[PDB]
Amino acid sequence: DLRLHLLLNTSVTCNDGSPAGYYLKESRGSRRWLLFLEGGWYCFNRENCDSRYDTMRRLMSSRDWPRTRTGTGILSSQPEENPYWWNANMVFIPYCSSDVWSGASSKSEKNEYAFMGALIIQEVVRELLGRGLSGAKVLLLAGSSAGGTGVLLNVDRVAEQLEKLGYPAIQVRGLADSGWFLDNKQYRPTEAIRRGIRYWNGVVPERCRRQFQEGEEWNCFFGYKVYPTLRSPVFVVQWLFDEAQLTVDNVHLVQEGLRLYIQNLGRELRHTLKDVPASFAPACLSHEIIIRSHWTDVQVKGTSLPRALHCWDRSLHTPLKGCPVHLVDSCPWPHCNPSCPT
Ligand SMILES: c1cnc(Oc2ccc(-c3cc[nH]n3)cc2)nc1
Ligand SMILES: *[C@@H]1O[C@H](CO)[C@@H](O)[C@H](O)[C@H]1NC(C)=O
Repeated sequence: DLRLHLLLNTSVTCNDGSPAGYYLKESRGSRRWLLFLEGGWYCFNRENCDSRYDTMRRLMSSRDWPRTRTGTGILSSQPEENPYWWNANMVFIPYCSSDVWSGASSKSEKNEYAFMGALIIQEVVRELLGRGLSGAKVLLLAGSSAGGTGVLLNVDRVAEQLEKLGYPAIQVRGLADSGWFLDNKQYRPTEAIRRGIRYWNGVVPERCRRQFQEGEEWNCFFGYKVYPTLRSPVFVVQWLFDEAQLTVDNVHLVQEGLRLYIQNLGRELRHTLKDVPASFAPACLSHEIIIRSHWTDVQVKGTSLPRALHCWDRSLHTPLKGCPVHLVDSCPWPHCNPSCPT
């Protein structure tokens, strides 16, 4: 089990002003550290944040958090469940800022809610350095859904923070699961991100900000636009027919028009990954994520995700015999890969 620690700096807060925190399980015999960002949508104005506070309050407050959590999937310490990193130091960072991990605004007279996602990550890292992170050889910043987009937005800032604090030997890397979206034509919403950024005082990586310039920072929330600006190694996991992508596209499951739409979506996603050397993109319709216990079962071209991640580790010690890292399905319809989740 992972044990809860509330941040000692109580000014780094969840939406309602309660302190943020992290769940930790240490592994004294390991110099690998996995920091996982939880997901779960976002809110972008007073009225829809108020509704989220009524029925999704654990994503806005630490008041009701439990003292422990069980690590599952990539956060499991059992080798049978986690062939990749079972002996690592494990950290789960709850998502209580509703800002896709981008915010840097405190609660005040003018702000009913605090949006501090980017500052929560920085403060967790700072407090972990005194609990053993100072001895790490690799820090893998991972996350699912809104946490996957959060990895893309924050991995280079973690790397810069550690260099400025005096820890240049720690290698910072990212693993972005289910957070790579397309600003495509709907079958029958980027405005919500644009409004959110202003409401949150959201921050994006500096090289991406300098490309798109003032008022266009929403572009940096889209993986295919922000990824080429990043310096840290990043592995991308994305279903070709992700259920959240289809939901925002107003697709709910077929005649010819919808068949062509779905096939084109898969081709567009595959195209955006052509120049991403470390990636795992199966041809499945799914909302499943990498902290589920059966994450080992899906394969692309005969290779599982735990294997691909191990091959990525080896590559960061040119392509490796029998150990691939670029795994993108080419078949054009959901479940054309037989290993897709049920
Ligand atoms: C399932 C899927 N997604 C979420 O949260 C997100 C929602 C939208 C974005 C996003 C990024 C660029 N444009 N929209 C990112 C994360 N939560 C559950
Ligand atoms: C707590 O965090 C805030 C925001 O990063 C920072 O401004 C402040 O200096 C911190 N307090 C202490 C005592 O370090």
